[PDB]
Amino acid sequence: PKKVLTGVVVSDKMQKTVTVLVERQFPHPLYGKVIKRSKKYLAHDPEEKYKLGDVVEIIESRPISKRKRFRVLRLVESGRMDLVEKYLIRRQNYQSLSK
Amino acid sequence: DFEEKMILIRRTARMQAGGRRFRFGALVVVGDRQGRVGLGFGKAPEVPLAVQKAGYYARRNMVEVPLQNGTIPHEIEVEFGASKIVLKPAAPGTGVIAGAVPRAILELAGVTDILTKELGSRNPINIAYATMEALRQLRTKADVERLRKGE
Amino acid sequence: GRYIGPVCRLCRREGVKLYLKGERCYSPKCAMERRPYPPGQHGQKRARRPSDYAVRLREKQKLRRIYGISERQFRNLFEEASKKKGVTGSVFLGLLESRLDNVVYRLGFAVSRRQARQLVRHGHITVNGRRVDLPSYRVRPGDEIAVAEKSRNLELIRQNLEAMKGRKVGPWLSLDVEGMKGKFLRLPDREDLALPVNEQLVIEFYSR
Amino acid sequence: PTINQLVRKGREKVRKKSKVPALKGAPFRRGVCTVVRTVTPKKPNSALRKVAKVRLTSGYEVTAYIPGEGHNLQEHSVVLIRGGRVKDLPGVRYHIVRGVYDAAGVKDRKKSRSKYGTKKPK
Amino acid sequence: MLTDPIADMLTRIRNATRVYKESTDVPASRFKEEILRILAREGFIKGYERVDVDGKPYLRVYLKYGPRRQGPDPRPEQVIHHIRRISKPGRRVYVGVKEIPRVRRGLGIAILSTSKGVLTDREARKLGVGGELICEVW
RNA sequence: CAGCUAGUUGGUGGGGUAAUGGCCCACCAAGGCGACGACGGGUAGCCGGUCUGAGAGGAUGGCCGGCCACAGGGGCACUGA
RNA sequence: GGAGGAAGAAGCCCUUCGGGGUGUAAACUCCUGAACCCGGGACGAAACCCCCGAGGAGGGGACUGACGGUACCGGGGUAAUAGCGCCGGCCAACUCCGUGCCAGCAGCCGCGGUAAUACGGAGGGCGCGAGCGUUACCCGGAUUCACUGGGCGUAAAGGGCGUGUAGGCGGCCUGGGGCGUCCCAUGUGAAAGACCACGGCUCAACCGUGGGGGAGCGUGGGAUACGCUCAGGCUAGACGG
RNA sequence: CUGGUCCACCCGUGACGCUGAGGCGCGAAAGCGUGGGGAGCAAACCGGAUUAGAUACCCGGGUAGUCCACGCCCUAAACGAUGCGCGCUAGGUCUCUGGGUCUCCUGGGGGCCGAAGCUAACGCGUUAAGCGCGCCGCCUGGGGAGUACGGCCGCAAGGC
RNA sequence: GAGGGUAGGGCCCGUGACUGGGGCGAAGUCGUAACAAGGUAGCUGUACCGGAAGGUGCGGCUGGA
RNA sequence: AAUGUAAAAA
Ligand SMILES: [Mg+2]
Ligand SMILES: [Mg+2]
Ligand SMILES: [Mg+2]
Ligand SMILES: [Mg+2]
Ligand SMILES: [Mg+2]
Ligand SMILES: [Mg+2]
Ligand SMILES: [Mg+2]
Ligand SMILES: [Mg+2]
Ligand SMILES: [Mg+2]
Ligand SMILES: [Mg+2]
Ligand SMILES: [Mg+2]
Ligand SMILES: [Mg+2]
Ligand SMILES: [Mg+2]
Ligand SMILES: [Mg+2]
Ligand SMILES: [Mg+2]
Ligand SMILES: [Mg+2]
Ligand SMILES: [Mg+2]
Ligand SMILES: [Mg+2]
Ligand SMILES: [Mg+2]
Ligand SMILES: [Mg+2]
Ligand SMILES: [Mg+2]
Ligand SMILES: [Mg+2]
Ligand SMILES: [Mg+2]
Ligand SMILES: [Mg+2]
Ligand SMILES: [Mg+2]
Ligand SMILES: [Mg+2]
Ligand SMILES: [Mg+2]
Ligand SMILES: [Mg+2]
Ligand SMILES: [Mg+2]
Ligand SMILES: [Mg+2]
Ligand SMILES: [Mg+2]
Ligand SMILES: [Mg+2]
Ligand SMILES: [Mg+2]
Ligand SMILES: [Mg+2]
Ligand SMILES: [Mg+2]
Ligand SMILES: [Mg+2]
Ligand SMILES: [Mg+2]
Ligand SMILES: [Mg+2]
Ligand SMILES: [Mg+2]
Ligand SMILES: [Mg+2]
Ligand SMILES: [Mg+2]
Ligand SMILES: [Mg+2]
Ligand SMILES: [Mg+2]
Ligand SMILES: [Mg+2]
Ligand SMILES: [Mg+2]
Ligand SMILES: [Mg+2]
Ligand SMILES: [Mg+2]
Ligand SMILES: [Mg+2]
Ligand SMILES: [Mg+2]
Ligand SMILES: [Mg+2]
Ligand SMILES: [Mg+2]
Ligand SMILES: [Mg+2]
Ligand SMILES: [Mg+2]
Ligand SMILES: [Mg+2]
Ligand SMILES: [Mg+2]
Ligand SMILES: [Mg+2]
Ligand SMILES: [Mg+2]
Ligand SMILES: [Mg+2]
Ligand SMILES: [Mg+2]
Ligand SMILES: [Mg+2]
Ligand SMILES: [Mg+2]
Ligand SMILES: [Mg+2]
Ligand SMILES: [Mg+2]
Ligand SMILES: [Mg+2]
Ligand SMILES: [Mg+2]
Ligand SMILES: [Mg+2]
Ligand SMILES: [Mg+2]
Ligand SMILES: [Mg+2]
Ligand SMILES: [Mg+2]
Ligand SMILES: [Mg+2]
Ligand SMILES: [Mg+2]
Ligand SMILES: [Mg+2]
Ligand SMILES: [Mg+2]
Ligand SMILES: [Mg+2]
Ligand SMILES: [Mg+2]
Ligand SMILES: [Mg+2]
Ligand SMILES: [Mg+2]
Ligand SMILES: [Mg+2]
Ligand SMILES: [Mg+2]
Ligand SMILES: [Mg+2]
Ligand SMILES: [Mg+2]
Ligand SMILES: [Mg+2]
Ligand SMILES: [Mg+2]
Ligand SMILES: [Mg+2]
Ligand SMILES: [Mg+2]
Ligand SMILES: [Mg+2]
Ligand SMILES: [Mg+2]
Ligand SMILES: [Mg+2]
Ligand SMILES: [Mg+2]
Ligand SMILES: [Mg+2]
Ligand SMILES: [Mg+2]
Ligand SMILES: [Mg+2]
Ligand SMILES: [Mg+2]
Ligand SMILES: [Mg+2]
Ligand SMILES: [Mg+2]
Ligand SMILES: [Mg+2]
Ligand SMILES: [Mg+2]
Ligand SMILES: [Mg+2]
Ligand SMILES: [Mg+2]
Ligand SMILES: [Mg+2]
Ligand SMILES: [Mg+2]
Ligand SMILES: [Mg+2]
Ligand SMILES: [Mg+2]
Ligand SMILES: [Mg+2]
Ligand SMILES: [Mg+2]
Ligand SMILES: [Mg+2]
Ligand SMILES: [Mg+2]
Ligand SMILES: [Mg+2]
Ligand SMILES: [Mg+2]
Ligand SMILES: [Mg+2]
Ligand SMILES: [Mg+2]
Ligand SMILES: [Mg+2]
Ligand SMILES: [Mg+2]
Ligand SMILES: [Mg+2]
Ligand SMILES: [Mg+2]
Ligand SMILES: [Mg+2]
Ligand SMILES: [Mg+2]
Ligand SMILES: [Mg+2]
Ligand SMILES: [Mg+2]
Ligand SMILES: [Mg+2]
Ligand SMILES: [Mg+2]
Ligand SMILES: [Mg+2]
Ligand SMILES: [Mg+2]
Ligand SMILES: [Mg+2]
Ligand SMILES: [Mg+2]
Ligand SMILES: [Mg+2]
Ligand SMILES: [Mg+2]
Ligand SMILES: [Mg+2]
Ligand SMILES: [Mg+2]
Ligand SMILES: [Mg+2]
Ligand SMILES: [Mg+2]
Ligand SMILES: [Mg+2]
Ligand SMILES: [Mg+2]
Ligand SMILES: [Mg+2]
Ligand SMILES: [Mg+2]
Ligand SMILES: [Mg+2]
Ligand SMILES: [Mg+2]
Ligand SMILES: [Mg+2]
Ligand SMILES: [Mg+2]
Ligand SMILES: [Mg+2]
Ligand SMILES: [Mg+2]
Ligand SMILES: [Mg+2]
Ligand SMILES: [Mg+2]
Ligand SMILES: [Mg+2]
Ligand SMILES: [Mg+2]
Ligand SMILES: [Mg+2]
Ligand SMILES: [Mg+2]
Ligand SMILES: [Mg+2]
Ligand SMILES: [Mg+2]
Ligand SMILES: [Mg+2]
Ligand SMILES: [Mg+2]
Ligand SMILES: [Mg+2]
Ligand SMILES: [Mg+2]
Ligand SMILES: [Mg+2]
Ligand SMILES: [Mg+2]
Ligand SMILES: [Mg+2]
Ligand SMILES: [Mg+2]
Ligand SMILES: [Mg+2]
Ligand SMILES: [Mg+2]
Ligand SMILES: [Mg+2]
Ligand SMILES: [Mg+2]
Ligand SMILES: [Mg+2]
Ligand SMILES: [Mg+2]
Ligand SMILES: [Mg+2]
Ligand SMILES: [Mg+2]
Ligand SMILES: [Mg+2]
Ligand SMILES: [Mg+2]
Ligand SMILES: [Mg+2]
Ligand SMILES: [Mg+2]
Ligand SMILES: [Mg+2]
Ligand SMILES: [Mg+2]
Ligand SMILES: [Mg+2]
Ligand SMILES: [Mg+2]
Ligand SMILES: [Mg+2]
Ligand SMILES: [Mg+2]
Ligand SMILES: [Mg+2]
Ligand SMILES: [Mg+2]
Ligand SMILES: [Mg+2]
Ligand SMILES: [Mg+2]
Ligand SMILES: [Mg+2]
Ligand SMILES: [Mg+2]
Ligand SMILES: [Mg+2]
Ligand SMILES: [Mg+2]
Ligand SMILES: [Mg+2]
Ligand SMILES: [Mg+2]
Ligand SMILES: [Mg+2]
Ligand SMILES: [Mg+2]
Ligand SMILES: [Mg+2]
Ligand SMILES: [Mg+2]
Ligand SMILES: [Mg+2]
Ligand SMILES: [Mg+2]
Ligand SMILES: [Mg+2]
Ligand SMILES: [Mg+2]
Ligand SMILES: [Mg+2]
Ligand SMILES: [Mg+2]
Ligand SMILES: [Mg+2]
Ligand SMILES: [Mg+2]
Ligand SMILES: [Mg+2]
Ligand SMILES: [Mg+2]
Ligand SMILES: [Mg+2]
Ligand SMILES: [Mg+2]
Ligand SMILES: [Mg+2]
Ligand SMILES: [Mg+2]
Ligand SMILES: [Mg+2]
Ligand SMILES: [Mg+2]
Ligand SMILES: [Mg+2]
Ligand SMILES: [Mg+2]
Ligand SMILES: [Zn+2]
Repeated sequence: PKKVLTGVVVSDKMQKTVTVLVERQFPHPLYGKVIKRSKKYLAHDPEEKYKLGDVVEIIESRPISKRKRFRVLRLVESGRMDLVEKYLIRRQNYQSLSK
Repeated sequence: DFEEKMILIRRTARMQAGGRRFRFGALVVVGDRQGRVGLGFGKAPEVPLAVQKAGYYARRNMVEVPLQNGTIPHEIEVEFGASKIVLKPAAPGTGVIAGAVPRAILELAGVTDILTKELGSRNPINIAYATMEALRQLRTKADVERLRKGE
Repeated sequence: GRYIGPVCRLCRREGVKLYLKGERCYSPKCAMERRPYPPGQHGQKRARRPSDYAVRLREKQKLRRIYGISERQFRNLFEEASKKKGVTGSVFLGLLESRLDNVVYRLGFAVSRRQARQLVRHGHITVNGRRVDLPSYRVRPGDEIAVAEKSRNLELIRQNLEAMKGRKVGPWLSLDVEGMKGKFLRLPDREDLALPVNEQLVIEFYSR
Repeated sequence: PTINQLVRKGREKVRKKSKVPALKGAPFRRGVCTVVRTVTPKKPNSALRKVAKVRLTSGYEVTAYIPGEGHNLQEHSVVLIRGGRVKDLPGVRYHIVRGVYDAAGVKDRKKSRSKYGTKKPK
Repeated sequence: MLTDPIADMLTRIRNATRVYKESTDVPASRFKEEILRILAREGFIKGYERVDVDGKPYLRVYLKYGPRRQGPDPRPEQVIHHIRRISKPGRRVYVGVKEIPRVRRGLGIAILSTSKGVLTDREARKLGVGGELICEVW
């Protein structure tokens, strides 16, 4: 099927588009532990109805652009900065890495 | 009266003005090839006397061993401080597969099928001591339910 | 080729009677009979404590010279039994004993396993009718081994079969000197065989 | 370490390294003798060894041992290189091969001729 | 803060047995129960029972032991020789029924959580279920 | 190797195609990516499998079969399902 | 080549000069008959094609073999290549001469400086055999990168010490969800290969047929204890008066 | 002026906890910058003596420094050569500090001897190196070497 | 638009008078720092200094009494 | 109160 995923809009600074971050846990291939990883997909929001923090389903879909190959499926919940912070602090601490 | 077999006869030594004199290590195992087994480590200024002495100690310290058709009941790992040894059960036709030391043990033990390895140290002496204990900790189904009963 | 070079020198190296000769090995000199001690300039000298290897080694070398067979082939068979489900040790012997050239000896058609080989090889034997000159041919249970036509009337075959009167043989076998044939009734139980060797020791040798 | 430490950093692979730049890790390499010489052994022994510095196909230039008693190598002998060091001699990671190209076999050796490139005596 | 209440309990039992106490208590908890319940049912402990320390739910765990020994160190053989947590908090272990461990060639037990409940290694196969391998005991 | 990025990320319309698509173009907006390792360098065709190993693992891709890539080096399009 | 074949040829080596060894080995005796020779001589090939039936279904007829006069069968038939590594220890195999830190050996430890089972030759022995050794690289041993399965007072190893971001980990009770997780069902996981069984070529390698399981992912259904997650309560943690 | 910690009461919050890559702050002594201060002591430096020699130990003298402010340096046998947090596992004795009518008990700290157990041994042992879980840091033969190249920091010495 | 040309940077490799230290080497010169109060306890950060090991100052550690 | 190389242990 057109596998659907679920993640929070972390960026809306784009026309008719949104960036969606989704995590996925799983047992490590050698040490078992349930590590978790994430990915950013660019979602097609034709109305620009989905703002930051919205958790959302998004579907595998016809190519829209170079990176846009997923459409926004539906809302899941609104107020969710707590997550947006995580990913944003992550960007922060990058400043304190370079030399 | 049982069977007799020595694992090693090393010549230790000691300093003392004007030269060095030596005693003589001698490790020997003894068993009926039928469950009864005992290890012994004798020392003396004479090779023969040494093995002879190991003979006396051997039959002293002994141990019955629960044999299931030539194999051991359950698998066990036993670390004698330094070295460590594994012991595993095996179907008939497997044979005694182990280092020269635990062989002497298990062979004169009446064992005939067993998977095993020497991890850790390997000092013959300590591996010896180690195995004895290991067998000395084997337990038949009975021993189990007998303890796990306590009626 | 087989071991070609001297045979009765091994009767002497192993220290056990090796019955790879004819009348002679039963005579009052298997060679071993006159000299019960190893070959070479030393032989009768203070024998040393054998290494566990030496001991395990001798045992396998013993068992092989017996069936007189290529080390390569020998090992492969060992492995072949190690695979199949069954008491690996004995089964090995079973495959060994299952060789055609072996059957022929056990069955009295020949006085010597070596000689027997030359009989199979020169095509004097037949399994189930179709001739077989292959010593290595694994005789399955229920095969009729016998002497072929142009073969039946041969001196050696005669004398051997002649002397093969009565003298019962192998519970897994059944002879008929009348018609010069026999049957691989079944695979021999360990007990049926009575080798001077010990399968376990050989099993061990092949762990190294 | 903890499991987690493994899930991060992880286990470093052994990664071993060579003992013989015969290059291409080939089984043997041809070359020409640059210099035939004889050199004193190391710490515990002594006895001037028979050795030669060979220029490789691989543009290199290595020193190599000439095994056996007596030889025929000279300042232009092409020869086959075999690789195998020598405890006795400082930096010598290759044996020459007796019985190939301009390197004769050991004259009159009867035992183990295979390792000294010597034909079967009639 | 106490990391793993389970490993703790198991440990409490191990630390107590070695000195041959009659019964060590343990902070109460529903899931903790089952471990005991099974651990007892199989014959590893005379039993257990809820108690109360200064207003705190706990669990008495009456330890079993072997008969006295003759000779140097009349140390009574243990009834629990071995106990160890498998799945930890820092590494959860999960097994399919088609792959559940056999402790000490069957002499031993391997308690484990499952959709049907906490069950022995054998009871696991019984109802044909896999789950979080908790610990093994022999 | 710790920052990288101008067709760069997204949009609107347009070309092109069997067809989706910054694949290419005009205008617009300022974006996209990075310690979960971007960007940089070194190496390498990939798998079914092969080898060893108690296994977990390690190593490896010859011949056979599957896919990809190339046809002295590089670029181009023509004919045509 | 097979069986017989001396209280045991000669030669050679060793010796306490009696003797011991190579050794049933040889010679010799009989038997068998790879090679070679003569005669026969394949399977792989039935279809397309043509006749009847319509040109179909169905029946019926005939042509073609590179390998090849080869495989194989039959008859005749001569005793008909043995080599290599090693024998101080690991490691199975011991003596003699030569030699003299030289000639040399060497994988590790080490061996040779007049008496070497370690060099080299000999006699003998162990190992394998149309092979046996060497070099090169891979996995093993190596639980010596340790998931299985290691450590860190002094052996190699606790950061100089704190605050703290990210991440990791998270006490007791109940409830909804069911992500992880477990189960079942089905799809997929080609062939070849691996393992099992049985059959084909005199065996075998090789080959055919059949059987089984397989991690993994897709769809559906189900279990909810542990993990998670929303929600509700507590005070044993932590904080506070 | 101010930091930490301990005890009593069981009054408040209601899992708000633990650890911590990078980051940030502290960090003996020596040393660096500007200005100050300078008694005693004292690298370097001079003389004496000892010695074969004596750039040293011993003696007489003696500058920076040692002292302050402000700033920088950031290393160490920065040592218990033992990361932090929590739970569990006999006691004996000495001592610092708190609560309780008290030859006793109950808590927090610092020492010694020891249950069990751990350890290669020495040894550790409710101040664990014992039994367990979480998290970080570190190791993976001796030499070359904490060297070289690169990068970062520094006035420099030099550090990572 | 292949590719050529021009100019300017980056990485990597080879080579270089000379120069720094390092490893190894049956024997050399110098002295004797360490290992026993090693005949001034040693070791250490650092600073000065000296043919060489070293010495000395400040602090620190016992792996010293 | 300095220093004594370099071939000895089945
Ligand atoms: Mg917008
Ligand atoms: Mg899964
Ligand atoms: Mg940079
Ligand atoms: Mg008896
Ligand atoms: Mg008896
Ligand atoms: Mg005896
Ligand atoms: Mg004793
Ligand atoms: Mg006595
Ligand atoms: Mg009994
Ligand atoms: Mg018993
Ligand atoms: Mg240990
Ligand atoms: Mg060793
Ligand atoms: Mg050792
Ligand atoms: Mg017992
Ligand atoms: Mg018993
Ligand atoms: Mg097997
Ligand atoms: Mg197998
Ligand atoms: Mg079996
Ligand atoms: Mg078997
Ligand atoms: Mg019969
Ligand atoms: Mg094996
Ligand atoms: Mg020399
Ligand atoms: Mg010459
Ligand atoms: Mg010449
Ligand atoms: Mg010649
Ligand atoms: Mg040699
Ligand atoms: Mg009691
Ligand atoms: Mg019951
Ligand atoms: Mg632009
Ligand atoms: Mg468009
Ligand atoms: Mg096209
Ligand atoms: Mg583009
Ligand atoms: Mg467009
Ligand atoms: Mg444009
Ligand atoms: Mg890259
Ligand atoms: Mg590869
Ligand atoms: Mg696969
Ligand atoms: Mg693979
Ligand atoms: Mg694979
Ligand atoms: Mg395998
Ligand atoms: Mg694998
Ligand atoms: Mg591996
Ligand atoms: Mg290919
Ligand atoms: Mg290849
Ligand atoms: Mg090819
Ligand atoms: Mg081809
Ligand atoms: Mg090819
Ligand atoms: Mg292919
Ligand atoms: Mg594809
Ligand atoms: Mg091309
Ligand atoms: Mg081209
Ligand atoms: Mg070409
Ligand atoms: Mg071209
Ligand atoms: Mg003969
Ligand atoms: Mg003789
Ligand atoms: Mg004679
Ligand atoms: Mg005759
Ligand atoms: Mg004839
Ligand atoms: Mg021919
Ligand atoms: Mg025909
Ligand atoms: Mg036909
Ligand atoms: Mg045909
Ligand atoms: Mg035909
Ligand atoms: Mg035609
Ligand atoms: Mg008709
Ligand atoms: Mg018609
Ligand atoms: Mg027809
Ligand atoms: Mg037809
Ligand atoms: Mg037809
Ligand atoms: Mg023809
Ligand atoms: Mg023919
Ligand atoms: Mg012809
Ligand atoms: Mg013809
Ligand atoms: Mg013909
Ligand atoms: Mg022919
Ligand atoms: Mg015929
Ligand atoms: Mg013929
Ligand atoms: Mg014929
Ligand atoms: Mg002949
Ligand atoms: Mg003959
Ligand atoms: Mg060899
Ligand atoms: Mg060997
Ligand atoms: Mg030997
Ligand atoms: Mg000479
Ligand atoms: Mg001489
Ligand atoms: Mg000599
Ligand atoms: Mg000598
Ligand atoms: Mg040798
Ligand atoms: Mg020799
Ligand atoms: Mg010889
Ligand atoms: Mg062959
Ligand atoms: Mg390896
Ligand atoms: Mg390795
Ligand atoms: Mg490994
Ligand atoms: Mg270790
Ligand atoms: Mg630790
Ligand atoms: Mg190191
Ligand atoms: Mg810290
Ligand atoms: Mg810190
Ligand atoms: Mg440190
Ligand atoms: Mg630091
Ligand atoms: Mg903290
Ligand atoms: Mg946190
Ligand atoms: Mg929880
Ligand atoms: Mg969490
Ligand atoms: Mg929770
Ligand atoms: Mg819940
Ligand atoms: Mg759900
Ligand atoms: Mg299923
Ligand atoms: Mg697969
Ligand atoms: Mg499937
Ligand atoms: Mg299938
Ligand atoms: Mg397949
Ligand atoms: Mg495999
Ligand atoms: Mg079938
Ligand atoms: Mg068949
Ligand atoms: Mg035939
Ligand atoms: Mg198949
Ligand atoms: Mg199949
Ligand atoms: Mg599989
Ligand atoms: Mg399946
Ligand atoms: Mg999945
Ligand atoms: Mg629930
Ligand atoms: Mg709420
Ligand atoms: Mg709550
Ligand atoms: Mg409280
Ligand atoms: Mg205050
Ligand atoms: Mg109040
Ligand atoms: Mg409340
Ligand atoms: Mg929570
Ligand atoms: Mg400071
Ligand atoms: Mg200062
Ligand atoms: Mg200055
Ligand atoms: Mg200053
Ligand atoms: Mg200035
Ligand atoms: Mg000024
Ligand atoms: Mg000043
Ligand atoms: Mg002054
Ligand atoms: Mg003064
Ligand atoms: Mg001075
Ligand atoms: Mg002076
Ligand atoms: Mg003078
Ligand atoms: Mg003077
Ligand atoms: Mg002074
Ligand atoms: Mg002041
Ligand atoms: Mg002032
Ligand atoms: Mg001031
Ligand atoms: Mg820490
Ligand atoms: Mg804290
Ligand atoms: Mg008080
Ligand atoms: Mg009171
Ligand atoms: Mg009171
Ligand atoms: Mg009170
Ligand atoms: Mg009082
Ligand atoms: Mg008192
Ligand atoms: Mg009290
Ligand atoms: Mg008090
Ligand atoms: Mg205290
Ligand atoms: Mg106290
Ligand atoms: Mg103590
Ligand atoms: Mg004790
Ligand atoms: Mg405490
Ligand atoms: Mg406590
Ligand atoms: Mg205490
Ligand atoms: Mg503690
Ligand atoms: Mg410890
Ligand atoms: Mg320790
Ligand atoms: Mg290293
Ligand atoms: Mg190295
Ligand atoms: Mg190194
Ligand atoms: Mg270093
Ligand atoms: Mg190093
Ligand atoms: Mg430094
Ligand atoms: Mg530096
Ligand atoms: Mg560099
Ligand atoms: Mg460089
Ligand atoms: Mg640098
Ligand atoms: Mg600068
Ligand atoms: Mg300055
Ligand atoms: Mg540091
Ligand atoms: Mg251009
Ligand atoms: Mg250009
Ligand atoms: Mg150009
Ligand atoms: Mg210009
Ligand atoms: Mg340029
Ligand atoms: Mg340059
Ligand atoms: Mg230089
Ligand atoms: Mg230096
Ligand atoms: Mg120098
Ligand atoms: Mg230089
Ligand atoms: Mg130096
Ligand atoms: Mg020198
Ligand atoms: Mg001189
Ligand atoms: Mg010197
Ligand atoms: Mg000197
Ligand atoms: Mg001194
Ligand atoms: Mg002095
Ligand atoms: Mg001292
Ligand atoms: Mg100093
Ligand atoms: Mg001078
Ligand atoms: Mg001081
Ligand atoms: Mg301090
Ligand atoms: Mg000290
Ligand atoms: Mg004193
Ligand atoms: Mg001197
Ligand atoms: Mg000297
Ligand atoms: Mg000396
Ligand atoms: Zn004989």
